[PDB]
Amino acid sequence: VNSFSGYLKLTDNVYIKNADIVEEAKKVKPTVVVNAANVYLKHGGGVAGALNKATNNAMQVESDDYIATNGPLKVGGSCVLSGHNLAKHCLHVVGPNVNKGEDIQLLKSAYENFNQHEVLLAPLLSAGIFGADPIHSLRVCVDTVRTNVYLAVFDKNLYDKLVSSFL
Ligand SMILES: OC[C@H](Cc1ccc(O)cc1)Nc1ncnc2[nH]ccc12
Ligand SMILES: [Cl-]
Repeated sequence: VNSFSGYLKLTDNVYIKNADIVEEAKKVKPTVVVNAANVYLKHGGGVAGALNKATNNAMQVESDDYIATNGPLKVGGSCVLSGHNLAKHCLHVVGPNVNKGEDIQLLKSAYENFNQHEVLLAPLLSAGIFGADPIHSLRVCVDTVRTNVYLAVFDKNLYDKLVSSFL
């Protein structure tokens, strides 16, 4: 039993809700919140911009030190950093950004990072401003993640479309 509330159960391990991931993380304080990151951990917009803003830019400060030490992530890769005031940890995961011409096949690799964590609050990878089809991203999430994932979707029309189209 966990403290995630109001989710629709899609499969044995995947749950979905129309919600703002920032407001969800503040309420639940999950062990892990997933950020929709880029390789440079530059948290400018989308989920990344919103999560970083909620940390008062502490996420960005920590991320800049991470990059200065380690260099960029790989597309499909991840790193674990602090969750600041939002969660215990933030798993920064880089899905392919179709608006950069990146290979959508790497979306499965991106979701594989979730399997290293027993429970996660997460967005749909490569959705929103990353330019991928969210229906496909959900398909890949369900077919790749085996640990317990709570997917937040703030856009209602999208959420309703995702539920109503789910196979
Ligand atoms: O897949 C990630 C989606 C993409 C998206 C953006 C705009 C839309 O209208 C529909 C989808 N972004 C988010 N998902 C959950 N919480 C969020 N908080 C801030 C952004 C954000
Ligand atoms: Cl977005």
